[PDB]
Amino acid sequence: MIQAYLGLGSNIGDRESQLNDAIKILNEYDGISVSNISPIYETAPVGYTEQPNFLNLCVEIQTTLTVLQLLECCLKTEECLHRIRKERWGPRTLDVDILLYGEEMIDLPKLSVPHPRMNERAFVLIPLNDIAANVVEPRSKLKVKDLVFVDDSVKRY
Ligand SMILES: Nc1ncnc2c1ncn2[C@@H]1O[C@H](COP(=O)(O)CP(=O)(O)OP(=O)(O)O)[C@@H](O)[C@H]1O
Ligand SMILES: Nc1nc2[nH]c(SCc3ccc(Cl)cc3)nc2c(=O)[nH]1
Ligand SMILES: [Mg+2]
Ligand SMILES: [Mg+2]
Ligand code: NA
Ligand code: NA
Repeated sequence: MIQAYLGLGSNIGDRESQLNDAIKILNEYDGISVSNISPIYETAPVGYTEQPNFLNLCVEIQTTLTVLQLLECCLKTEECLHRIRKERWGPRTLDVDILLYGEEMIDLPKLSVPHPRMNERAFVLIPLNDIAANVVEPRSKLKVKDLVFVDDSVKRY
């Protein structure tokens, strides 16, 4: 059994309802059990143009799946929520990102864990800190509570 942490986002449709549906679907795969869920945060989009605000949260899971089996379940959940994938990035019904998989470091063409951007993202670290404050991020070797920083663009929803 491995303790893993997922980052969820939605910035189109009924964001909260899609996030709650996504959690229920994730928990329903064999080999995945949701053990904790952060508060929901409304977050300013980063890394792109002006876009609709996201709802983001993190989820703790207990899993017996390999990290690539877990990735398949995450992507399938996005498909269940009818995520659109066009030539350019745009708003999405659901994004399910693997943030941490135990203390493993995985670098494969289709998978990087810990997520390559998480340590510089308030929309990840703030909700992650609500449920994983003492979890070690194995690249930096810091606890999440030592990575998290204050960011006014992330607000409790
Ligand atoms: N830690 C991870 N979690 C989920 N997908 C990951 C991943 N690392 C790599 N990927 C790969 O990334 C591919 C594209 O996923 P997208 O969800 O479109 C990226 P995004 O989440 O919008 O950007 P972000 O990674 O900056 O958050 C997936 O098909 C998957 O194979
Ligand atoms: N707040 C926040 N910013 C994020 N940026 C990304 S990747 C680039 C990106 C892609 C499409 C759009 Cl429409 C906006 C930004 N993901 C998140 C997320 O989940 N939350
Ligand atoms: Mg993402
Ligand atoms: Mg993603
Ligand atoms: Na399950
Ligand atoms: Na790589």
